[PDB]
Amino acid sequence: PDAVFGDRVRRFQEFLDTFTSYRDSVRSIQVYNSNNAANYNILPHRIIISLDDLREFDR
Amino acid sequence: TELFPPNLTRRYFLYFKPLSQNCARRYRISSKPLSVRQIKGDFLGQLITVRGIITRVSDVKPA
Repeated sequence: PDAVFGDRVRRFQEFLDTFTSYRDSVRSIQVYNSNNAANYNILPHRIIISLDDLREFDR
Repeated sequence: TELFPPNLTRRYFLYFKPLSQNCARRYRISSKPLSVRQIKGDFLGQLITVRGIITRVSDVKPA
């Protein structure tokens, strides 16, 4: 692939700032689900990407 | 010459039985009486008990 993969990789460095505010969110939702499952004696994998973090600076 | 497949001479079966007593509160779940409603997930290929009301009883046929 180099043409069909290049703007993937250039995005692969681009959108990592578009989850500066979600890279906390995506791990905080599982660390207790990993915790409570080890001490029982639950949420799906939802990563809401807003428009705002992908329209202010990528066209 | 053909040996017996192991299914020929059994004349017996197997069974299983889980637990929901204070041994679950001793130290550690797989036998909470879940309903039918929440069951479609990773609970496919496991051992789960479900309560209910039995309807549509067929007969006994030789398999």
